[PDB]
Amino acid sequence: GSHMMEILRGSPALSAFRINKLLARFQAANLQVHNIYAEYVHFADLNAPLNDSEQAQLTRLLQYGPALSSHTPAGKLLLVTPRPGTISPWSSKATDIAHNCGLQQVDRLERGVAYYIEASTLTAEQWRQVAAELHDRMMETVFSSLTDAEKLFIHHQPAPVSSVDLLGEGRQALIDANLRLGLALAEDEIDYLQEAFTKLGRNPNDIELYMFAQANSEHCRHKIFNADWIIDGKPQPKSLFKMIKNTFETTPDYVLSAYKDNAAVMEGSAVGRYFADHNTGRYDFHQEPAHILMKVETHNHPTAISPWPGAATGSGGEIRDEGATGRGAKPKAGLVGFSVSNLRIPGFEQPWEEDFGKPERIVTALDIMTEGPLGGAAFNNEFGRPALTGYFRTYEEKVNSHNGEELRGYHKPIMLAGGIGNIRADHVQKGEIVVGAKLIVLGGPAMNIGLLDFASVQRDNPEMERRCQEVIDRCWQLGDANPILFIHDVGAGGLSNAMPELVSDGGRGGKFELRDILSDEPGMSPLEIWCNESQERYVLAVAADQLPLFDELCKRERAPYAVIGDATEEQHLSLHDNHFDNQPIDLPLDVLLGKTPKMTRDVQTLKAKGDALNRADITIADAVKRVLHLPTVAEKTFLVTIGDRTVTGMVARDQMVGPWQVPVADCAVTTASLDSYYGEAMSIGERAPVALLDFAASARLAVGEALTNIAATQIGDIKRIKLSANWMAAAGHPGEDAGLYDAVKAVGEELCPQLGLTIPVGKDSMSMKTRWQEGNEQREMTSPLSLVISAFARVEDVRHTLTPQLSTEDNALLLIDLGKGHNALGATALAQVYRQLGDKPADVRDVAQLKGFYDAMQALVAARKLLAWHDRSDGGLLVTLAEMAFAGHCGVQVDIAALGDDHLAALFNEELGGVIQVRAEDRDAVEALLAQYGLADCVHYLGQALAGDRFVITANDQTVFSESRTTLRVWWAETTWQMQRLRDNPQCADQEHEAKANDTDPGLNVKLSFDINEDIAAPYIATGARPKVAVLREQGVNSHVEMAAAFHRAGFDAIDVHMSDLLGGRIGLGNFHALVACGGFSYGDVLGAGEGWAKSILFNHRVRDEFETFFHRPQTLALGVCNGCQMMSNLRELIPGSELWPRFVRNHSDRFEARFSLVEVTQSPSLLLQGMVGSQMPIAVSHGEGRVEVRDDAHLAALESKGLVALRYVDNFGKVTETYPANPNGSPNGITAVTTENGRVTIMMPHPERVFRTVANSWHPENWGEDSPWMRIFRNARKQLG
Ligand SMILES: Nc1ncnc2c1ncn2[C@@H]1O[C@H](COP(=O)(O)OP(=O)(O)O)[C@@H](O)[C@H]1O
Ligand SMILES: [Cl-]
Ligand SMILES: [Cl-]
Ligand SMILES: [Mg+2]
Ligand SMILES: [Mg+2]
Ligand SMILES: [Mg+2]
Repeated sequence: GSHMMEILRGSPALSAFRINKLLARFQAANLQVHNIYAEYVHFADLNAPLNDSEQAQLTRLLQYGPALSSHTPAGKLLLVTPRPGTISPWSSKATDIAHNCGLQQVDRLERGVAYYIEASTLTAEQWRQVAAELHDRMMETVFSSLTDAEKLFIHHQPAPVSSVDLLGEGRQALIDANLRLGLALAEDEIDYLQEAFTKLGRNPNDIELYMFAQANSEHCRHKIFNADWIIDGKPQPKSLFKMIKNTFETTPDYVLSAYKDNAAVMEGSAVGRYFADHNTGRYDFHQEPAHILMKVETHNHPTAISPWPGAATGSGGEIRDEGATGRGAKPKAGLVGFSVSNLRIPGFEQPWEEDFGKPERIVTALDIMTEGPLGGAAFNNEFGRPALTGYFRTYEEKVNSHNGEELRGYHKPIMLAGGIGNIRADHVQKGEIVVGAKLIVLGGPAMNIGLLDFASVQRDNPEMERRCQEVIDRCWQLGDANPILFIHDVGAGGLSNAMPELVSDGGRGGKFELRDILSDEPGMSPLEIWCNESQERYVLAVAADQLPLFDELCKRERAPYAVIGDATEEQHLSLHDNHFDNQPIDLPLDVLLGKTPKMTRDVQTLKAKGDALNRADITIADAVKRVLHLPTVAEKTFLVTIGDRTVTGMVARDQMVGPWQVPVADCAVTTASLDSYYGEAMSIGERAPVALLDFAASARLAVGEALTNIAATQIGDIKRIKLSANWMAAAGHPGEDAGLYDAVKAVGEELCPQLGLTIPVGKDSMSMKTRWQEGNEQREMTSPLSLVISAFARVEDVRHTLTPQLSTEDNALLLIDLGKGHNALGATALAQVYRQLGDKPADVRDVAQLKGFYDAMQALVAARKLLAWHDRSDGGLLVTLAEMAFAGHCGVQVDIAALGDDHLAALFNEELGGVIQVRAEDRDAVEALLAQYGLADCVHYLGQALAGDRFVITANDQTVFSESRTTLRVWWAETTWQMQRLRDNPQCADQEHEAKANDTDPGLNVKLSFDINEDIAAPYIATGARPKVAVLREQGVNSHVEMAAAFHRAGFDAIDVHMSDLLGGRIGLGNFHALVACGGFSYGDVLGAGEGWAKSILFNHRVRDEFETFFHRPQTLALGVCNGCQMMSNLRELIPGSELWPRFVRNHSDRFEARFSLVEVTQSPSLLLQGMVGSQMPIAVSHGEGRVEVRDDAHLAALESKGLVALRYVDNFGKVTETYPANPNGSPNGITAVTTENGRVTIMMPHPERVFRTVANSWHPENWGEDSPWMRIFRNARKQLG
């Protein structure tokens, strides 16, 4: 009706490398395309007119991104847009910016990509193939006109509820609905529904059946995990779930919550929890217990269909699980896992890989590993949690396993996302839901999502979830006045699961109004509103008298919320519809949550034969090369540098280790607070291919490896370590059900209670198989049983963590071989890379000795007797030693004669254990310590790390294997090289790869022009006079807490200043002498990073004036970091002395870069870098749009001549660099900070505030104390103010 759509043209959309890729793709499909050009195009659906000033504002909002060369359009237009009926996340954010800039006339903004294709005459046939290359069929459509985008904004009238005519047709009505709605109901569930509605005397509504079906799936009831079993004809006494709970019955130690919430909780440490007070707005430390929550989800089916959103919402859903623990809690750090079939990277096929086909309807393993990590990282980056540990396994082979010869793999992948958080002691327990409590949906509007498998295409808006987390944080930060009585995440089933679960958990019923739920799709039916799986939502209960407070909190964060119902004493569920004046749902809860009896699974053991490894084509040298090329083993950088590892300022140990930043850390460690050396650790263990031979061994190894990956961290009591067990299986596949029972028993009833390990959380995914028609033949690809164990623990001292970085001081390398010389080769990387399974796999060989291992390591860690540790896992001792030599950038000389005559088995078995490095003078003491724990016969002196490039393995006087360590390290890098090369700018991928081949690279290294231990602010702090700093944040910012903390340590009173506070008058910048614009992803970077934030200031004349006035005062200081640097660069019209500043645009890599980068401080006016000029030291970088862009060389030369460049990326050799990733973003002349003429304003891309604490620097010199060099910036600001 009365809307009108405006078209606004945008910038050129693809860089020269992406255009070439497209042209090459067209060439290789024999489509004669001579040229292709693309522009972004924007569509504004308007509800009232724009005046000229508004219109110019909207046009300006929509000019963003890198200044790529524009061209006059020519050839055939193909416009790609989101498909009609969908709203992109880009839309949600861009429209929020328009609204925050005072353009309420904009109902919605949407974007497309206009492609202009010049081709020979192409059949309509071939035009469709061109169009297919240019869009994602699961999310987008192609139009032939710009005006066709009107279809994206059509207003549809609400669809009414539909009843299913049980009373008029009998059981057939329920049968028909089952089919037509895809309810997947069993016979006995159809019976139950028939009887329930017969008793009620009325026809069920569609919404009620849908809801019921969502509540009664195998999964939502966990029928398998609660089933009775009979195994080989004997009834078993416990369900799988009871056997897991056995670990809690045996070891309840330190557990605060298990099996009754959205996450498990264990005891943490008493530390200073740092946040801004509700009454003052000032950041302060609050000394109190910070207890530790933990959870791990999977998202396997959606990732097979659309991997980017599948992975993104796997992380997003898990983050809501965390925030909705107890009465509200705070995510801290994440972990990520993938298992896929063989990559078969074009031009880099490996000799074990065979193409077995796949279903047409799923994506490939390569597409999952291309798009899926980017999705997981998009959510973690934009929400703001660091991703600090993970796994990635490839497996796809035709093997003689439990059910004979068949294809085993991961066409349906594992996509795993988990994390830890912190929680207050008084919020661990869910509160009572008082009768009459208000029932609220916190979060995003509902769309028709989760209802070609379009129903499995998810959608992520992380910035929305950050806004909600800020509200959750405000609530828990009120302590006793936290108004959240009860909270739950919204996930599977949408509100139709979440609301009834919330009321039911509190022993209440609810009454709801459909029309009070926020919706962005007015066409939706009641079923679609109630049951859709739209993201970034939470449900909670609050007392009516707390609404004004909750409203204030949400409005300050710009977090949408709706009060949608009231908790009732009666245990009934009612949903009313004010629009249709009727009652879509009217049910007793016991009807809905009544569910018929348990399952019995009556099953049989199948055990694989086992075939000795045929070693005809195997040599040691060839094996080394192959194994280094297995993705499971190979360097993981493509999965690591795409995800932030520094947000919060609490990351102590990330994946990257040492001066050469080699991703081999065995576990993650965070600090518990910004004022403590207590912390938390996370590790993973998994060994699925072993399950093709021995189900229970595979489970024991997952537990064992979690422990060996965590063991060189200072924990103490093994009972401190708590596990998530995520069970992936093809239930019903022959042999798999008995295997599953045996595996759960092996860990739940046996190994975990014996070791003293609790499993207080877990999940299950029980249809891990794919079937399709290939020739005329039915084909199937079935996963091994795949247990993933994640281990979580309180850490006693983060400073004492060891890594695989070898020292070349005089040393001894000692193998701890928990295999006890079994040296198994079955189901190893070695076997896999020669297309075999082998005979007998590794296993836990001696439970006492595994515990003894852990205890001995804990003793050695606490006594500081270890130089390094690296455990043995995929690729064996060979890979353990190789990875240590890579991390230490050195050689090894080791002898293996004591490990058996079979050198292949000694080097490549994947038995538990690993290598410790000790000082030579400590070898005897360490061996005696290990002997005290019962390990003497498992312990073997191997030799030593030596300076240089030789990787040497001997056995008596024979050389078993010898090769350049650089050669091995480059082979090991080739997979990440190839993935980066196909996914990112290939020039950057090549530069990064090639740098690894230069052994003379000295690694990160420091030069200091000042005393980093000299607190120049101390005389000021000692007065007790603390100037304020405005810690400025906009919606989506994430790095404000640690920014506050850095200024706090330098003597400031850090004030939380939201952009909403400046709009509402609750703060005025006239009361401040210092302001800092913080990092993150304001508005998700939509409309260009920092742009929405800056233009919200520029387009509100009052706030614009406020900023201009602050910056023109003679003594004020300002700092902009990351998103803040971008924001300040985007309103330089307000900042004196800033006329030569550049813009900050998409990195040359075309990828987010989370790096620990070397920079030098350069001479400039900057008052914040006084005393530091000439210093060189690393700094945290975490950005996608950090590349300095200038208008032309005139501009660059002027900026440089003016002397305003304050930081530059250098290589490890100390030279100013544009080579990647030493310069991570492509900025000319390495530029990454600039200042104004007077030196009072400085802006920079890297994050000094994330690394002001030495313990939070991924690598640093051993002689540093608590302060890193970057503390000096904050101290300089304090001293300058005087
Ligand atoms: N999917 C992933 N996402 C992020 N980090 C990962 C991922 N997979 C592996 N990593 C990290 O890369 C490094 C090497 O991984 P891997 O060799 O699987 O570990 P390990 O063999 O010690 O179990 C580790 O620091 C690990 O946390
Ligand atoms: Cl499925
Ligand atoms: Cl070092
Ligand atoms: Mg490994
Ligand atoms: Mg390891
Ligand atoms: Mg592992």
